[PDB]
Amino acid sequence: VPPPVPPRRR
Amino acid sequence: MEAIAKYDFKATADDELSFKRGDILKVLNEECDQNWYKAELNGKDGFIPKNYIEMKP
Repeated sequence: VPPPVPPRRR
Repeated sequence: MEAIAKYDFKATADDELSFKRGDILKVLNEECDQNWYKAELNGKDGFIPKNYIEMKP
């Protein structure tokens, strides 16, 4: 169960 | 900077790219994004989460 991806703002 | 995908990931964004658990990327810089790298794969550069890879600089 891979990690929760970060909330980006690129 | 030797990059190594720890997990299976697929792009969400258009500036982001996919990698399967085990791809060796090429980390071609990082700037401001302290959660995302700008690495390379499959002739395409894109954003990848730092939490989905194990780095080795």
